[PDB]
Amino acid sequence: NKVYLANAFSINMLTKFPTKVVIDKIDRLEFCENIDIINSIGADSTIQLINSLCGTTFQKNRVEIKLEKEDKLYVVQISQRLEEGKILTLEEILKLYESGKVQFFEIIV
Amino acid sequence: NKVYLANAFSINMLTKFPTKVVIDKIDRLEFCENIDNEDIINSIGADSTIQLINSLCGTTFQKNRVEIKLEKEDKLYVVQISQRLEEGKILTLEEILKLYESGKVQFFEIIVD
RNA sequence: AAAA
Repeated sequence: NKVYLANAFSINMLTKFPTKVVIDKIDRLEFCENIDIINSIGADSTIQLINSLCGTTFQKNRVEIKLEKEDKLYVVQISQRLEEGKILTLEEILKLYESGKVQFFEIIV
Repeated sequence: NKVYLANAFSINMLTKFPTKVVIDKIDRLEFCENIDNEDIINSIGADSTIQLINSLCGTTFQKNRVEIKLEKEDKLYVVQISQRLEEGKILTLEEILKLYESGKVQFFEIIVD
C-alpha cells in the first residue's frame, strides 16, 4: 500500500475503470502529520507552502503517479478555479491560504 | 439530478465530505452521444478543447470557464488529457488534435455519491 | 479545474 502527495487529484492517476474514490477533507495538522510518502507536487510555490506549514523538506517532483486499489493520496488543493494556465507564485498561494482557499484532503482508491 | 461537462475532475467540484465518486471510462461515441443533449451544463474552460469536442461530436459549445459544484446523484462527463503536461500548459488546437489522434485524449463518466 |  502506497501513499502519495499531490497538488490536485486527476483522473489520470487511475489505472482501472470503473473505480470508486472516497474523498475526505482534513485539517492542516492532520495533513502535516500524515505527510511528515511519494511526492508528486509539481509547482514550486506549493512545495514552499507545505514545507513552511509542515516543517517538511519536499522538493518539486512533477511526475505522473498511478494509483492502485487501496493506495492513499493526500492533496493540497486550491478551492477556486484559476485563470487558464495559472502558475501561482508564493505570494499568491499564501494569500489564498490566508483566505481559506487552500484546503487539504485525503483520498482512498 | 444535473449533468455536467468538464475538462477535468477536481476535488473543488465537491461540496460535502466525506464523499465518494465513481469514475468510468467511455469512448468517443458514448461521450458525444451523452453530451449532445440540451440539459448538460458546460464548464469546459479552454478554447481548443471546445473546438475539439465540437468537431468530434457536431456540438456547438462555447468556452465557459466556470466553477461547478456537484451534489449527490449529479453526473459529470469529462474530456481530458491522459498525460501530465508542463506547468501552465494551455494546448492549442493543433496540439490537442495530435494528442487525440495518439490516444491521449480520453473520456470519462463520473457519478457523485 | 485538461495533474492546483
